[PDB]
Amino acid sequence: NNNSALSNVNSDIYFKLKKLEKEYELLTLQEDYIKDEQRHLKRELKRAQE
Amino acid sequence: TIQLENADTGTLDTKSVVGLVMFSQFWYWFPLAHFLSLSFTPTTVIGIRGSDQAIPKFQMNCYAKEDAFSYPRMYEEASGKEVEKVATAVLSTTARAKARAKKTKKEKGPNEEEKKKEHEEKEKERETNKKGIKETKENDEEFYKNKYSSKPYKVDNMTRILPQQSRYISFIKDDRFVPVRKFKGNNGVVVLRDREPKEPVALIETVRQMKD
Amino acid sequence: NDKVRFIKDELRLLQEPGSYVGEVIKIVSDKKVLVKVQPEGKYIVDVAKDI
Amino acid sequence: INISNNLQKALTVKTNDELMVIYISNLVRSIIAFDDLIENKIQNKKIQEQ
Amino acid sequence: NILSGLPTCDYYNTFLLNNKNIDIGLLNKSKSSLDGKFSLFHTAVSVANGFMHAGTTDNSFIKANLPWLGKAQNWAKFTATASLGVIHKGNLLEGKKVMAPYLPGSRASSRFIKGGSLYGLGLIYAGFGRDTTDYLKNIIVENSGTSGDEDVDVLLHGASLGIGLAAMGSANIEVYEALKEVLYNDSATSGEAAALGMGLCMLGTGKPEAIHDMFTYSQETQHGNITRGLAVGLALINYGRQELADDLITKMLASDESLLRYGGAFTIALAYAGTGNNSAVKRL
Amino acid sequence: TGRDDTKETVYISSIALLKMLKHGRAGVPMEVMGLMLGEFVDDYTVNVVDVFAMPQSGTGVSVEAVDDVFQAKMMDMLKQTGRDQMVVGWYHSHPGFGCWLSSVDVNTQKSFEQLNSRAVAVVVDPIQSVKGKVVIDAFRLIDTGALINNLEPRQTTSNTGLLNKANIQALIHGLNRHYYSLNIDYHKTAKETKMLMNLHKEQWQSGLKMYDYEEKEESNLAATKSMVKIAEQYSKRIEEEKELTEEELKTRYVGRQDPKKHLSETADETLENNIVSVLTAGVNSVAIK
Repeated sequence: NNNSALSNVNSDIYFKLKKLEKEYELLTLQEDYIKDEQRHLKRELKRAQE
Repeated sequence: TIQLENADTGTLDTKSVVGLVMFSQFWYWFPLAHFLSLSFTPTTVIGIRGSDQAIPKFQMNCYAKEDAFSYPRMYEEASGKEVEKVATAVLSTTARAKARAKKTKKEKGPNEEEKKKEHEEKEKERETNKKGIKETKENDEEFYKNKYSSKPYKVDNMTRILPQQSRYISFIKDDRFVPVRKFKGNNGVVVLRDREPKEPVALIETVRQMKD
Repeated sequence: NDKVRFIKDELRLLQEPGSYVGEVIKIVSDKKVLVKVQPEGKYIVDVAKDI
Repeated sequence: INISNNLQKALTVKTNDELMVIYISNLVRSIIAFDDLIENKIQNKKIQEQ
Repeated sequence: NILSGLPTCDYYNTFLLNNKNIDIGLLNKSKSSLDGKFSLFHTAVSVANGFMHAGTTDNSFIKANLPWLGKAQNWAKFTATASLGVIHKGNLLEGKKVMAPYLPGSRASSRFIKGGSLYGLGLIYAGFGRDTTDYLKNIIVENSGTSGDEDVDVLLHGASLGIGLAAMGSANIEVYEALKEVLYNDSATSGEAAALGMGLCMLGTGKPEAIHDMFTYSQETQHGNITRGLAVGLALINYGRQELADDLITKMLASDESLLRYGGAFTIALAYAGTGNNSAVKRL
Repeated sequence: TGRDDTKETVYISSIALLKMLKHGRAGVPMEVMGLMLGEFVDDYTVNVVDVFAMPQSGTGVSVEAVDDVFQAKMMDMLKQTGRDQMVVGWYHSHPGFGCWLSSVDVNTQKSFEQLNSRAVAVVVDPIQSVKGKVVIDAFRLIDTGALINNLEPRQTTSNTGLLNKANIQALIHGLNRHYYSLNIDYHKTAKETKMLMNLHKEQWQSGLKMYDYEEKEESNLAATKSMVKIAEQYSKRIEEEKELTEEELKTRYVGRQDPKKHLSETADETLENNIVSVLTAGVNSVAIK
């Protein structure tokens, strides 16, 4: 346009997005786990009440 | 400084990964405490002359403004218990004097008018005529780090540089020493192109080799 | 977690050696207190750092 | 089956009480957040000045 | 010469010399508050001092606060001679030379000093210690035949930690052979140093013979130091192995004893080091 | 010096802990005594395998109440079957005091130390094991001459630095400053973990064992009635409680002694029961016939 090599950096955005959404799969890892952690603490709640 | 890995390729340092598993077990066995030594890595920019292979002294331009060179001090002070105790003592005696003192003031004044005010006659017309304060101004640095900047300050070759102030480094092109390739953007061994092998250069001779 | 670690910590807290009710008869200026224990007799005994 | 049904409806009322109350706290924390921003401006600024 | 890595050892020593500026008041504080009589108190100070002065000589604190140094005993004193080689780290020409009064043949004051010179030697020569390895090996083989004595055990311990740092990463089969004999004697405390020392040397080789030998021997021993040491040493030898080490991770986690699980975790850590694998993190 | 020179972490076997407890409990209130048999490995790991009691006395624990005849004979019985080891120390009971050696025992521990210097004394409280938690602690003397030579930091080298205490003043002075404590851990194999874990041959076959339905009707009736009264309590609480300062309002309108929490709890409790009761009946009617 007025500043060229606007078709190398357009594709760097794309490249970065495929990385980042894998690191929000690291929050979907965590999501199963916070279900199995509260599950465990509900168990140890039983054991403390006992 | 403690590094996780080398920042030159972004690839694991072997000495660092081992160091830390040994260090971190130490409620178990106390002599595994000296293993942290393999994690500590020295941070300094090292020039290498191209014709002799030694460190020259010359100055690189480092943009505003310093993220280190503080060296702050530790101390103990226990003599301030005596300063505190008399400060409050002198304060207290005046309050008590309040009743005697009114009677004194009337008699006191004529003495001052006659003689001198406190060390010269001059300025007895007010009780205090001179008030104020000589400084109120203080802001120190104008920000903790000012990034890439137009303001230069000079840094020496073999100086304590951390990575945050390392980036601001730009090797000058007036002097002989300019890298064969480009800078890498971090601290580490970097070999510099010697323009004059035959003009006098100030060099720093390594410690082991002098002693030998 | 607040819940389960409140139970586990109250099991420690409930365990005592016995902690009494006394009444102060008088003080002594060696930094000690003459306390008559309400069932028992009198014992001059030192004080804590909160009092 | 009948006491299980009645008890199921009872817990719905206690949990819906909790539903509302989280929503009341949000309304109050909104007020607090708006006043906070004026105060954060001075906090951002001090860090630039020194 | 450049690729040998000798140049870079020198360079770091001049940089550390030029800007050495030491806050003395911190040490004076440390010393005054944490008594040298109490063992935990003495060791804490020593580690901190070894750090503070690392990689430049400095016996300045030792002479000045020699009475404080002289309070120490046992394994705290074992620490106090091992601090020296943190301090005298680098300087590879003089590396053997400055530990010469502390090394055997020149020492007999306490067995603590004789042992911890060997450990502190390994520190000096770390990564460049390949000639140092031969030296320390001799010591181990002579004193691995007997370990029923008190003197031999403290001495053999430092040697065993020492050759780990010196043969580090070198995948030397000789260092393995020599320290294996220490493990099999079933020494009082040198059984830990032996086992750790082995994985130090053999880093990430993942040899099946080693994995199998160490796994079996954890069951056989009955000294608490060895059961732990071998759990850690397994993790060490399976650095970088990932999927290679997967059979060993499964086994160690499933053991109902605490000690094999304790290494067991760090086998994932070192095996999946620097990897961005969800599964490696999910297990832990 | 030249060793670890620290007090062993007593690892008490699955067999042994129960056996000291049964043997101490029968004799309460009178003081009990006996030998710990074990083996010494490491410099600081003693695994106590088994125990035997030295018979009662009329003056209770004494050095005197050691009888060579009982000790040696009982020892030769175990020899013939080869389950004997070596005496690693001894146990005795203070049920009238806390964990700490009494004035008599320190002198008994001095004789025992003499014979074997790794000799422990373990004080068992069979009367404070009527809790969910067993009170048991181990001590071993540090000599009077030893304190003078200031060798106390030697004993706490190479440990987690985690020790045990028992009350304050008198009890505590004896503990730290004349004897040395080391924690006690419990040792077991996977064979023994299975032997304890099991129960009856119809405990794994006790969900088919339904209850009499009179009792289940009782359970139905009580839960519904009680909840009417805590609900009433719940109505009063939320009439006010909406001015400022949360704790105050909760002190004023019965928001402490919380009925909101308590109403949920009862409901949930009676709710999980009745799902299984329906489940039980539906299985047994169809399955058998």
